[PDB]
Amino acid sequence: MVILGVGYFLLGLILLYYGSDWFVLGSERIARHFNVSNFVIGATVMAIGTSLPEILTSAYASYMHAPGISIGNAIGSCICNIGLVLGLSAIISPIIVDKNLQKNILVYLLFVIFAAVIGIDGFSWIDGVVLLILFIIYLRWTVKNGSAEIENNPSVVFSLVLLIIGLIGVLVGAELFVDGAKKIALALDISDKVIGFTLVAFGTSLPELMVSLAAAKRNLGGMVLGNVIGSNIADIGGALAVGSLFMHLPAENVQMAVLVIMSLLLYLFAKYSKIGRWQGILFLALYIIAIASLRM
Ligand SMILES: CCCCCCCCCCCCCCC
Ligand SMILES: [Cl-]
Ligand SMILES: [Cl-]
Ligand code: NA
Ligand code: NA
Ligand code: NA
Ligand SMILES: [Sr+2]
Repeated sequence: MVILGVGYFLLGLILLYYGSDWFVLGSERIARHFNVSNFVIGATVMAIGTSLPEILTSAYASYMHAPGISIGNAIGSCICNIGLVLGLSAIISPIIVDKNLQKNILVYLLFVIFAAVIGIDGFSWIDGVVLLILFIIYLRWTVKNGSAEIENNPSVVFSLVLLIIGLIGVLVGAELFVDGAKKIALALDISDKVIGFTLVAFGTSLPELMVSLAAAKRNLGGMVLGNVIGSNIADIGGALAVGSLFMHLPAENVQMAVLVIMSLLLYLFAKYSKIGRWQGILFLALYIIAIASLRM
């Protein structure tokens, strides 16, 4: 079963690599079909589609009476998306944010701060209902300001096929990757549960990572930023929220503070500067410091 672990691992990588490119390409075409910006398609369809692991993991964990894992998943993924995911992408393809998208990032920051404040004492099921609703409002507000009201085609059909098959590719690939790695570690008897549930946020962050990198290579910085901003909101208003429904989630004040600081930096760079190499390097530096000092 060490061989079936290597098999899953490698093929999971292959599915993640090509699958992410198809998802990116299919999303880019869809955005042009619905006359919406790449940021919008990244903030909605791509963000939610790639946060399906987080939502399912947080829901399942809290249902299995592990609310620590549930919120850990969620917040940990947000920190990962800014520090690691956006950090790598910014360096690859620097982003100059237009004033319109700056408003969106400011709203994001407000949402994050609000989540941190109401979460000081933990997250009740009521907290989850509120966040989930703001999640919904955010999506509709984002789509409205990023769409243009104007107008069964083989260009449209091929676009949806690319996106859906691509999405299946990154979700399955990320699962095979995690499966394969864990069954390699079990056959080698180097299995570690504490390390395992430390990487829970990363395994679920695999789709965001590969998808953003794919978009970064094609200079789709708006799509990248949309995917990051939307995934975080999807992780909080979706994964965290659903987790709180099954069970009260314990306070993660240190992690929330880290996320707030990163989110604040993200807004400030977007408004007064750019999200380029040195902003990207800083994000990675902070992320590395984070995974070196935060409790496992
Ligand atoms: C396409 C040209 C890319 C040049 C990339 C330079 C990247 C420097 C990354 C430094 C990361 C530091 C992380 C903390 C040690
Ligand atoms: Cl727990
Ligand atoms: Cl773009
Ligand atoms: Na996501
Ligand atoms: Na994810
Ligand atoms: Na994640
Ligand atoms: Sr609370």
